[PDB]
Amino acid sequence: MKNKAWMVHRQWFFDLPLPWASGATTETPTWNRKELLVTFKNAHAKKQE
Amino acid sequence: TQLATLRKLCIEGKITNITTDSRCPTQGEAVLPEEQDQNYVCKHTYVDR
Amino acid sequence: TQLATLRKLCIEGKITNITTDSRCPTQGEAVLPEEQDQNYVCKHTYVDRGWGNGCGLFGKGSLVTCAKFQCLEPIEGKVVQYENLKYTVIITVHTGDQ
Amino acid sequence: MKNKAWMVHRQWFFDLPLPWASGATTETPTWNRKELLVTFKNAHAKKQE
Amino acid sequence: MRCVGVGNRDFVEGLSGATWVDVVLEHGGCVTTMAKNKPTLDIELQKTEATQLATLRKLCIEGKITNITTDSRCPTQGEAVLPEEQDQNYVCKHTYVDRGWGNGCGLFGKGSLVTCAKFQCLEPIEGKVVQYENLKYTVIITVHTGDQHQVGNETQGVTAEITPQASTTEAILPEYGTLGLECSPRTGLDFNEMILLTMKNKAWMVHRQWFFDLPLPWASGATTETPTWNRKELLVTFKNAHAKKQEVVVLGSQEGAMHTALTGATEIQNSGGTSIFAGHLKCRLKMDKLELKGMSYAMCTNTFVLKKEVSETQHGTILIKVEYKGEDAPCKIPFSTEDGQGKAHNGRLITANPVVTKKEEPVNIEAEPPFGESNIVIGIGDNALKINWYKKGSSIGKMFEATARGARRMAILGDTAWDFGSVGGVLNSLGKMVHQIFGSAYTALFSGVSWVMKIGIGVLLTWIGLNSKNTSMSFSCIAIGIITLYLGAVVQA
Amino acid sequence: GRLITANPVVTKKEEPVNIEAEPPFGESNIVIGIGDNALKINWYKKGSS
Amino acid sequence: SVALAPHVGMGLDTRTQTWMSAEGAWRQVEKVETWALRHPGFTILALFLAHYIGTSLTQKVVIFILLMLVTPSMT
Amino acid sequence: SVALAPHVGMGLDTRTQTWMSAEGAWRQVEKVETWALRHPGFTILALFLAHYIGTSLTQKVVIFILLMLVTPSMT
Amino acid sequence: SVALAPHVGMGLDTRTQTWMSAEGAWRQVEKVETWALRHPGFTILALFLAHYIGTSLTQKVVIFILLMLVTPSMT
Amino acid sequence: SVALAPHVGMGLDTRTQTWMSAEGAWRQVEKVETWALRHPGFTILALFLAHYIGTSLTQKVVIFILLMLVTPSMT
Ligand SMILES: *[C@@H]1O[C@H](CO)[C@@H](O[C@@H]2O[C@H](CO)[C@@H](O[C@@H]3O[C@H](CO)[C@@H](O)[C@H](O)[C@@H]3O)[C@H](O)[C@H]2NC(C)=O)[C@H](O)[C@H]1NC(C)=O
Ligand SMILES: *[C@@H]1O[C@H](CO)[C@@H](O[C@@H]2O[C@H](CO)[C@@H](O[C@@H]3O[C@H](CO)[C@@H](O)[C@H](O)[C@@H]3O)[C@H](O)[C@H]2NC(C)=O)[C@H](O)[C@H]1NC(C)=O
Ligand SMILES: *[C@@H]1O[C@H](CO)[C@@H](O[C@@H]2O[C@H](CO)[C@@H](O)[C@H](O)[C@H]2NC(C)=O)[C@H](O)[C@H]1NC(C)=O
Ligand SMILES: *[C@@H]1O[C@H](CO)[C@@H](O[C@@H]2O[C@H](CO)[C@@H](O)[C@H](O)[C@H]2NC(C)=O)[C@H](O)[C@H]1NC(C)=O
Repeated sequence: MKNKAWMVHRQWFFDLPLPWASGATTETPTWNRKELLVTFKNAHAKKQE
Repeated sequence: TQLATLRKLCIEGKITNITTDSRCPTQGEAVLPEEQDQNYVCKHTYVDR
Repeated sequence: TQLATLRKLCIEGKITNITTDSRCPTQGEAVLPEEQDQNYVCKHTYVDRGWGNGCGLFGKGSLVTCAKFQCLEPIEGKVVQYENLKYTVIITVHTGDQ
Repeated sequence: MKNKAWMVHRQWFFDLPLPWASGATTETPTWNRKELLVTFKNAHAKKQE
Repeated sequence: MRCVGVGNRDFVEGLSGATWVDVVLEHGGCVTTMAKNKPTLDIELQKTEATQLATLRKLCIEGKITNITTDSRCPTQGEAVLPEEQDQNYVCKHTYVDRGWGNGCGLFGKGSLVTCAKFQCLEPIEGKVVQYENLKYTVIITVHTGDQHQVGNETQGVTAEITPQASTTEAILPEYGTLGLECSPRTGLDFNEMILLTMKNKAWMVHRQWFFDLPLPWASGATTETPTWNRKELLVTFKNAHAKKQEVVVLGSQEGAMHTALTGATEIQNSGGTSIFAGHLKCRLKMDKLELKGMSYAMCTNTFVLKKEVSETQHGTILIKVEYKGEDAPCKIPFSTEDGQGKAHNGRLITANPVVTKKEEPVNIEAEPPFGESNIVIGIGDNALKINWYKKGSSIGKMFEATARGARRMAILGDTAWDFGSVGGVLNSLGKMVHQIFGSAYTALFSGVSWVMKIGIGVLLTWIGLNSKNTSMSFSCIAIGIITLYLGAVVQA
Repeated sequence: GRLITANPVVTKKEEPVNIEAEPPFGESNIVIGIGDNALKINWYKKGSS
Repeated sequence: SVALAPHVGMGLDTRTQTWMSAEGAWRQVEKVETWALRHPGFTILALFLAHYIGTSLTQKVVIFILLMLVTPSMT
Repeated sequence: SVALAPHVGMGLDTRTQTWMSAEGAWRQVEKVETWALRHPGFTILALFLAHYIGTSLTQKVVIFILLMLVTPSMT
Repeated sequence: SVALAPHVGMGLDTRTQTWMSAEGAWRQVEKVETWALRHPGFTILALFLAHYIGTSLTQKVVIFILLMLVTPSMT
Repeated sequence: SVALAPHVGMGLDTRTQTWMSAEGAWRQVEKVETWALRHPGFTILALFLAHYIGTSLTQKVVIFILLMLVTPSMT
């Protein structure tokens, strides 16, 4: 990531919770599990943002 | 050398377009046309009308 | 009269546009770019891959399939709200009449 | 359904194990729980359709 | 070579008297036959056709109703009969309806009522049977040739077709001698009680009695011009709104309820002539007429080089692909295994005779090292590159995996799995006999018990076994319970 | 087992003489002629003694 | 799969005759009986279970009959 | 009606995976669980029956669990 | 912060929703559970430690639950 | 989020130090310490629980230390 690199155990590299993609660099990645990053907040009843 | 890329993650977001829809009580869950695209994420919540 | 649909549910379905990708055994899961569509049904299963399947590392890799889904003859369950009932009652008198 | 109607309990109808839609008389529905109507035979372990 | 990493592939190192080894090759996966001073034969079952089927009885799923008729009687007149009731195409039912002066009957009360309906089912599913004298069992075998296009190939081998007409057949390998298959297709998976259940475009295999107890109207299957349906009443219902009158309604199609009605059934592809898969047959291998490629070749005297890396096969074996750049004649590939800090010879060549063919074919060697750290030297001379592979695991892990494989194999074939390696006979036969004696009664006892219910009854029997003051009762109940749980965890594969 | 027929003999070559025999219960092979090409017939009788 | 859990026992009805009254009413017990006729061995198994547990007679009957009613229905 | 008595338990199979393995395997217990969730009162009834009959504890458990398994399946 | 000490349980709550409740409800629990399913090796040691420490099933259970809960959350 | 569950003990041993050994060696204990300094109330509850559950000295001290570690971490 950025200008730095790392080595992480493979089993631990899928269980860290973030959106992930096929890694085909096709310029339009359809991200699996988009819900995890974006967060909905519902105020006291009423609208939703 | 000669690496292979798989599971590129995403560590930021930019929610550009937002849409909403409502339905009267006891009238089923309100669908939104922008639901079946491969780039939209959302959940259903309950509001008092 | 004047019923409200509420939710409908289908009985017969049709499947089109089969797609499939696979990974080498230790690469992890496999994802197709069309999985996020609500019209696609997906399932993950483990398949043994090898040099006969064009993968350098032998073992069991994940597999996934997709399918467009458009149900036919959907049955719909409507509800009747109270403000549209049409109860009627017919009464007769014991007239002397043939 | 088809040409015959029926009367059913609310919870029972909400627990029929078939994929449902919203019923918002939309142009195209967005089916919940599609997986339950279609099976995926896995002949041995070679491939599945 | 015909199969690597399939998951159920299992070696058989049998050298009996007169060199015949009995393997019961199931359809799911192959077997590999490593033998001393013989070419290691790899055998997998291929498509098992069975053509020219006989219809037997067919039964329908969707029905249609036409030509409604109805008569009624005054309450005390008795039953009512329509002149068309005796037709086998008409469905009839008697119900009591209240009649009166509003219905043009002088006497008030409840009179009988009857309805009729012509019946012609649509999309009838037909259940055919296969008699033994048309089976098309075929077996494709391959030899562990040094060849680059052999690592996991599925379209290279020698086809040995073995019908019950020709019970025993021999297949001639092109330059390795010949193999003698002494099979026994008649004792394979039962094919006189199973009934193919081809409907729409998908086929199925079902039990004889179960197919004779499907609650749908059937026909004879005599390929007549028009069928004569038995037990039509069960597909159509007769709503009786209050007590005024009744009409008839069909129950639509049934293909969904049918597809649900058979889950444990195995599926079979059916295109034209049926090509059913998933059957298993036992066979005897006459390996006494084999030769090992060329045993009169010289050993190589030049270098080797790895075109592609080595890799495991989840069975403790390696596939080393080697290209021989040395211009000299085709030569036997020298091989030795160097153990950790030792010159000892451990491990063996599954290929058993790796030889280069044309100096340009990267012929590949397949072997297994000891479970420690190993060194695989591949050539003669000091400049002979050493492939080093570290195979994770221990011998006891191999023992446990073998125990699991053996138990799982017994869970399917029953008594037939008792003989899968050498012929033996001194002690194998007695074990087979005793296990068959117990297992026929066992499988005749629990026939028809589900997943969770078999698990539950097993655990109930175990709990009974842990609460009795009798050695016999305790041991019998606990053994039966544990066996039942293990069988339930594998049943409905 | 037992050859239920007394001792079958081919009276004339042109048209077959048909044998009858009763094999044992177990799966047993049956040969006829002599040599490599001798016709051999497999059978599997169902049942026990 | 929908045929399991048929709409029955729910209280929503009247004296008007409902859908498939006689057929649906006797369907379940006919299926249980035919499954029992298919596999008589489980009768021996259930008799053994009833005999070796219960420590009474009415209890023996209850476990035997109800257990025999379970398996064809859980099938 | 044919969905009852599914083809299962009959011994005719091998290691090749059969029709609808996972779905069909878990279907029956899922249906039983959802029926139980629909009607919790029968849990009280079965507890009363188990408590007032059995004259033991393991027997109480056996009648309770098996009885609770019956009714959603006989439904 | 370092996102190791979430601002939770301060008591100054109101009817209105917090910043993130639907996820912070189960975040830490899911971390513990994914840890436990990933590594079962610690379970054997935790069972031993709870078992050989003075054993009354109350004490054994509380020690086992705490010891199995603390290591994941506080690595 | 991802900030939780570092692979501190992942076991891929190396000779050179890791990304942040200096901070990560003490960050968890720092969190516990600052949580305790912020909130002294939990100490009384932990002492009470240990005293009224701990039959012996060692059981009491183990219960106290586990309770005083789990809650600040689970916060
Ligand atoms: C799903 O599968 C179907 C076939 O099973 C695919 O239909 C095919 O779609 C392509 C592109 O839409 C069609 O090609 C078209 O041909 C015309 C001929 O002039 C050309 O001018 C267009 O530019 C286009 O390339 C193709 O005919 C069609 N095949 C059929 C209908 O049999 C479909 O694309 C798959 N995907 C989806 C989302 O439906
Ligand atoms: C079952 O019901 C159908 C209608 O639901 C009946 O079909 C009707 O049959 C009659 C006699 O076969 C047809 O009348 C014919 O009309 C031609 C017109 O020229 C006349 O020349 C013939 O002599 C004959 O009378 C009628 O058209 C036909 N209606 C249809 C087909 O809609 C049928 O008779 C009933 N019974 C059976 C056993 O099918
Ligand atoms: C979703 O949001 C995008 C964000 O830009 C919107 O696209 C704009 O649409 C308006 C309306 O016609 C145009 O005037 C702008 O020029 C558009 N901007 C861009 C960058 O395209 C629009 O609301 C949505 N876009 C979709 C649905 O494709
Ligand atoms: C399985 O073996 C066959 C036979 O060798 C392979 O088919 C050959 O493919 C090569 C490709 O370079 C051709 O040059 C040959 O002419 C083919 N031989 C034939 C068709 O008889 C096949 O490719 C092998 N399978 C795999 C997956 O490689």
